[PDB]
Amino acid sequence: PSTTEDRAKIFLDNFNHEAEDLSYQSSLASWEYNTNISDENVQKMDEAGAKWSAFYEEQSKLAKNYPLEEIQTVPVKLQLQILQQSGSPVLSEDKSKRLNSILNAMSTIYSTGKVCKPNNPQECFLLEPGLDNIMGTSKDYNERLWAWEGWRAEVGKQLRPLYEEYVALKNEMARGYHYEDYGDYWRRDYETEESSGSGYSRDQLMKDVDRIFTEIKPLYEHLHAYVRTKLMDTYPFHISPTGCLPAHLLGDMWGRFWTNLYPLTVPFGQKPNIDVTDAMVNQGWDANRIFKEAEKFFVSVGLPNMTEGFWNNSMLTEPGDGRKVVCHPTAWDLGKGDFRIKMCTKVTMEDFLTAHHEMGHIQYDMAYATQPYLLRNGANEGFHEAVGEVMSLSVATPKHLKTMGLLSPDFLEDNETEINFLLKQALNIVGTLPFTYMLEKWRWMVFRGEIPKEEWMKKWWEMKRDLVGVVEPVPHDETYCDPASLFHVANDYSFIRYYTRTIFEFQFHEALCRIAQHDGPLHKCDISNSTDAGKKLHQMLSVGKSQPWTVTLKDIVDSRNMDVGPLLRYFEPLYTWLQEKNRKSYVGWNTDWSPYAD
Amino acid sequence: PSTTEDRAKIFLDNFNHEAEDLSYQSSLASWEYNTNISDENVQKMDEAGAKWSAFYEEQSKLAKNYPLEEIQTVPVKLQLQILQQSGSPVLSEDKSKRLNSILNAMSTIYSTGKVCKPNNPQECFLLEPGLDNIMGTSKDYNERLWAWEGWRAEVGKQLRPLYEEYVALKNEMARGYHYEDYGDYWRRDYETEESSGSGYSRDQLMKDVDRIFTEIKPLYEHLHAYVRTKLMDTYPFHISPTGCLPAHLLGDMWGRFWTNLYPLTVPFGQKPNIDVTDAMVNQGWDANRIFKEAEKFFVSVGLPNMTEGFWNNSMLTEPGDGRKVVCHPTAWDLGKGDFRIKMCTKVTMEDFLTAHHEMGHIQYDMAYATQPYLLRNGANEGFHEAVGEVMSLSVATPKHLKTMGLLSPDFLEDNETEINFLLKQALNIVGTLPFTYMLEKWRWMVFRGEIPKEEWMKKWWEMKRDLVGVVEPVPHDETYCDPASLFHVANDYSFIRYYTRTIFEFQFHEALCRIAQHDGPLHKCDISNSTDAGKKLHQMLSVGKSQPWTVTLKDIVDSRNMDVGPLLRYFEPLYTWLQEKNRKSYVGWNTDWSPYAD
Amino acid sequence: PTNLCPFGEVFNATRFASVYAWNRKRISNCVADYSVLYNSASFSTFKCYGVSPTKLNDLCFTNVYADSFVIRGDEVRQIAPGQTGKIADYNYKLPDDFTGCVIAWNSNNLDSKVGGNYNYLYRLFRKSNLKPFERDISTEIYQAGSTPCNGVEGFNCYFPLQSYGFQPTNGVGYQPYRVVVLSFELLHAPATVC
Amino acid sequence: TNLCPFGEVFNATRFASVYAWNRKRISNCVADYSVLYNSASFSTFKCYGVSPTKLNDLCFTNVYADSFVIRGDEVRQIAPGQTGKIADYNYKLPDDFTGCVIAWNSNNLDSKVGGNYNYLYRLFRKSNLKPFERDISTEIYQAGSTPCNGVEGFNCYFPLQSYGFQPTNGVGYQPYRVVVLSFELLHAPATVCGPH
Ligand SMILES: *[C@@H]1O[C@H](CO)[C@@H](O)[C@H](O)[C@H]1NC(C)=O
Ligand SMILES: *[C@@H]1O[C@H](CO)[C@@H](O)[C@H](O)[C@H]1NC(C)=O
Ligand SMILES: *[C@@H]1O[C@H](CO)[C@@H](O)[C@H](O)[C@H]1NC(C)=O
Ligand SMILES: *[C@@H]1O[C@H](CO)[C@@H](O)[C@H](O)[C@H]1NC(C)=O
Repeated sequence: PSTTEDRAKIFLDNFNHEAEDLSYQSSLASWEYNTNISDENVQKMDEAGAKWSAFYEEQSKLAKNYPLEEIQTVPVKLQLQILQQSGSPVLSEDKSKRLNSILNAMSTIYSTGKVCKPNNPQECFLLEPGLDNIMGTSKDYNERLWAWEGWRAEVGKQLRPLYEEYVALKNEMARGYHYEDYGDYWRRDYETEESSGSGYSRDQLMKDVDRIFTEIKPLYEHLHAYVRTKLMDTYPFHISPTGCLPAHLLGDMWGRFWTNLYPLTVPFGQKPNIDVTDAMVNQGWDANRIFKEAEKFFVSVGLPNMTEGFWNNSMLTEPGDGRKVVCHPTAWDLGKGDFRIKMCTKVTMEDFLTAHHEMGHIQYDMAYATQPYLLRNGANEGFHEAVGEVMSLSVATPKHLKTMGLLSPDFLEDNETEINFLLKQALNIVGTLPFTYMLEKWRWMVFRGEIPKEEWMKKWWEMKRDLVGVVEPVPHDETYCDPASLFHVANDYSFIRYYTRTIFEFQFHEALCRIAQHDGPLHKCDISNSTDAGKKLHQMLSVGKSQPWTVTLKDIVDSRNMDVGPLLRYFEPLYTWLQEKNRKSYVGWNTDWSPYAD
Repeated sequence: PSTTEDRAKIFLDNFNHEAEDLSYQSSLASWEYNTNISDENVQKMDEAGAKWSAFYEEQSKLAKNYPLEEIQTVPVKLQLQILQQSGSPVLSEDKSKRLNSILNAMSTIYSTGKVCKPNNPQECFLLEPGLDNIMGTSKDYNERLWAWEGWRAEVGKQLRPLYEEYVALKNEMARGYHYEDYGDYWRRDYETEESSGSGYSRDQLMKDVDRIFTEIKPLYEHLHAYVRTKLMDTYPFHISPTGCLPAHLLGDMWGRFWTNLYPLTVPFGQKPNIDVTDAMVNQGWDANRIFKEAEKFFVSVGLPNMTEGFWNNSMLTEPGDGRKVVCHPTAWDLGKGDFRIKMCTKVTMEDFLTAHHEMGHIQYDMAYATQPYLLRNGANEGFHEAVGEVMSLSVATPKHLKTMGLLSPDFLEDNETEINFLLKQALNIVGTLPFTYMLEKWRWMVFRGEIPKEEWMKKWWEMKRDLVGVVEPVPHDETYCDPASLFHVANDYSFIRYYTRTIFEFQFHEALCRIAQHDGPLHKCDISNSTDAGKKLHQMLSVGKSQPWTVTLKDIVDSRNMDVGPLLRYFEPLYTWLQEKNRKSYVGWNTDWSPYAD
Repeated sequence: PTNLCPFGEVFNATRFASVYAWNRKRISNCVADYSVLYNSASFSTFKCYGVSPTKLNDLCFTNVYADSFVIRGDEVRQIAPGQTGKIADYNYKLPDDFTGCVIAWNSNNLDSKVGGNYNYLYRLFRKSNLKPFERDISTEIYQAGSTPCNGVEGFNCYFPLQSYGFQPTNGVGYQPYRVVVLSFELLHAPATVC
Repeated sequence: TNLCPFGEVFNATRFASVYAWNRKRISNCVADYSVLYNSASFSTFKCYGVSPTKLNDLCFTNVYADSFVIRGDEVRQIAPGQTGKIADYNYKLPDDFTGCVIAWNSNNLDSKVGGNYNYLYRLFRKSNLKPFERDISTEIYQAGSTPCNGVEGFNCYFPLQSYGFQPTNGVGYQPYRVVVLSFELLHAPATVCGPH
């Protein structure tokens, strides 16, 4: 007498013991491609991925026999739901064929694009190697403007039709997935509907995020109002005193990150800045030392040290020319105990923080590996990189560095140093939140059909003017495609991970720090040598996605919701100082300032 | 009484008086960019051309209503044949966009291509300034080989995918015009449908050209045998007496022209090689004098002198710092009586010759203006440059220079000097004929489907070994695309023009000299001061393409076929001397010798 | 009568009429010496089909007609008796028997502008060739074929008048030339124009 | 004094998969137990029975050696009263167990790149294994109401599954080799001796 439940558990047992290794082979082939790029290795990696893909779909069709309602409780229930939603078999074969060509076409278009000087057609620049350096570093108004307009124009115009086709096909694909609109599909990841009637709904995500933006808008408004006064000195006649900033001047190609505006807007220039790169180099520190110190930090709280498999197996340094590699840092959860970190590490402060951050990814993977195979993907899209940013935050503090030996004890930490530090932090952390929110809301809305094709650009900039306070230097009609210009947009990637990515680090830091009985300001928090924080954190990590993410969050912070209170508390000192400096200057945007309309 | 012929005459009447001016606006706008390069002027050129293209398509589509079959006498049905054929209703829009993107991509890759020294990665050379200089002037085997292989490897490998797709699409595009293959479309220029049974066919051109190659092989084989003996001295251990020459050693990037090997192979390295540049400078000759004397020569034969518009509007001198321009010499027929020459003239012997050659283009240009607009293209692919080079031949002779005052009258013209002259000319003139023929044979075979893609390279070099006697220095597998390495191939240009041009060049030269009643060797003939020769030339020149090219040819040279008898007769003195010099050395080649095969 | 003939107002006229609407400026008791016009000798073309200008010493006539218009340089040959082309057939036709002078000079400097001066017009199609001194200003759309023209340009309905394209860079032939045509008429009525 | 041939059991270059575990009977030898512990290369060497130092003097009726290969995580199941997939369905020691269990990491020779799928285990069974019972049945297991048509299909699963062993795997997923000694005394006189 086997209840349909009881059978389903047997099926999943079979799935776990068969699929674990097969997934392993796909992970290993992909890893081999990244660490030894060659066309043969590409073909092998794709072939293994094809084996895993076909197997997964066969398991989906077998999985459909056990129906969720008859299933009782509770991760096994959840496991089946992941299994049933195959993934791609919904779009007509012909439409699938058009879609893949469209997707790869846009990906290549973005990667292949290059821009020439107007009077110098022979001189050409690429964004990823060359324009990034121009956009971050330049002080010249006109050069920055030409690069921005050229990139958005030359690449964009080619993409403005393909995105239109991509929207329709993706919308049909989602409507076939019983996920209306497709923007709706992306927000699927958060919602935990099976919470006994109290489940998160995917439509609710928009409501929560909007509330977040209004809650965050005061800090963003003051930060911007301060920045525009600082920028005005550098470009005297090109920024309007009451108007929104032009898009190009924000410190990178689209304005996502304002960290490159830190030198322009530094509050206290003479006070000494914090870089331990030279101290790192002068001390004979190698990449192995960087990661060993990292592992030691995780050891202090009570989390396990790296596996033997981790050390011998990861690519932490660029090989040189044993091979060519992708230089981007990536954290791997390959499978059965192969946990690897891949980085082209350099002995710099940036790579030290990034290494500490990546090891957090590994620690998450390692902790929740015990849970069943399908429930090993963090807790929501935003949990993972969030955890990493928490570990980077605790380590970056000066107090930790003095104990490390990278900073002389005789660094005076006064009013000025910390406020300045928080400003750089605000440009990266707070600056991107309205950009990310606005970009997404645009994608979600377009998928909804709330925006007609012929108003895309118009509406895009309206939102950017109203929500982000960034303005176009030159009018853009309805043949250019600016939203696609961002990498995450051009290659179908959900961008809301970054907005919530923040709402997490702090809500979590605040707690962990409170648990460690840290007596002091929030931003100076260091949780090192506090096992108790390690255990609370360990309890969250081990669960993974077994539980609904609401409950997992509640165990750490005694709450089931995204709260930006901690973020604002992190930035409150900078917040007050900002109010003091902005008394004599205008705060807020007027929605319609344009440089061209004189 | 409203018959379809009469209606058609009215339609073309309207078209002529309408289209003449618009073509003018496109031509003048085009002139502005070439004489004042800037982005703004480029945009003006593209816009004006865009109006011309749209108008042309409307008139052609409209032209289809009047059908050729009902049309009777006689240029009007040729005019209609040109017009009804419209360029673009013929390929799918997606394929049109993809194809044009491919075509532009190849041009950029070729023009932008650069190759690095293996010792220093950042030091790189481009073909147009530097690689041409190395291949043309260098003597070092390995340096020359490095440039040749690097360019064929770095540029070629990138071009191969583009060429495969390019071939497939170009054949499909060609079939839409109801032409069997792309080669067939290129052939179509020669086609003569105005003869009831004696028409020239698209298949026949190949047979004529092939027969010509067999006729030319004795002189070429002897020239080759002589050259390789001279080369063996310069390069001691890399040339085999029974083997073919290596590709790099011919004096340019692909071996098209042997003119730069004259210092290596001069017959009598003691007799002076006539250059009048110094003498021209000493007499105070200005660029204006070069063009005035050229006009005088054409006036002497009986052709009309230049228009006032030519003098005032043309660019005969390098503009200087006021404008910026590409210096390549061009003869412009803007239309509406406006004939210009664009040249950056220098006081040199070559520019004197080039001035006569370009001015011949103009003399034809003025001559065919009287006939209707569409019949002003010229009579054949090769007729134009044939006329120009024919004019250059008469002038280059020492007698003409002696009359000029550039040479002292008792400067000696012995057998040796003449042999030197015929050798230098033979390297340029005869050397290129099998390179060109073999090249177009390869492309025509590929378009036909006679060459499989997988065997592209292998067949190509076989032909090069068999037909041209050039051998690859390094084995090239099928990823390389060496034929594309030549500019003409990469930018989709018919290459057979030069081959037919040489045959019509000496054919015309012989006829005109015979009318000038010049008794002596053919190369010493100067047609100067001969009204009769001018008048026969005038009768042909005025016709343009109104008549089928065979008939116009028959009026000039009393024959309707491509004849190399005149070409071979011109070089007969050098041919006999070549036999005398060759017979102590091997003449011919064994195809399977390669430098890599030890 | 010592009165001199307004030739100056005609020849020096700043504005000239298009060929199809050739202005005839009637000569009314406007006694002028014809010697000075040839004596000016600035003209490109001055052929009198009839009698010599020199021989015009003591001849006075009932009426003298001066026709002024602008045409292409190649078309000047058509402005002669018995010549045929688009101009002579469809715009302005001299009589087979001509006893008058025809005057033309190059007009490029004042009648052509950069970017194109399209103001001068000619009649391209017409049902039948013009009789001497016949002028047609019809704007009726031309019926090439049997099908009827609704007054809208289309297939086999082409507009008869088309705009001249004059530009500074054009060739001598396509350069605008200004034309002045004189006619002399003697009648049984009293002769008055000396 | 026929020195026991343990070396062949422990140093053997081929070990059978866990479900098909080999019992290598050892009879009529003098057996030194000191050497096993003083070799001291083993990851896991606990006698649950008596102390190895103390059992050198004791003489046993018959000594059986059990050898097989399993995952690292699974090593903890090789103990009395422990339960899991290995102990329930492959090899189950008795609750009243009085013997030594030895295990060591096998990664060097038992895992090859691309996977050594030659090792097998029993994933499904109708009833849990009795102590020291070996089941090599290849009979298809019917999870649900529908019966085995004798063929693999929906709700008819193949009982045996391949261990996937690879060099890069984690210490837990690394293949481990296991050797179990079992000791028995009977009414017939004991002959499998040690240094009494
Ligand atoms: C990299 O790929 C090549 C492709 O043949 C292979 O031979 C080589 O072993 C690979 N390198 C490594 C470290 O696996
Ligand atoms: C690393 O973890 C292992 C767990 O087996 C432990 O034995 C060891 O002491 C740890 N190392 C440090 C430095 O804490
Ligand atoms: C050359 O180009 C510039 C671009 O602004 C233009 O202003 C100038 O008039 C051009 N020169 C001529 C002679 O047209
Ligand atoms: C296995 O070989 C080693 C190597 O000498 C030996 O010391 C050991 O005693 C052997 N194992 C047994 C159980 O005898």
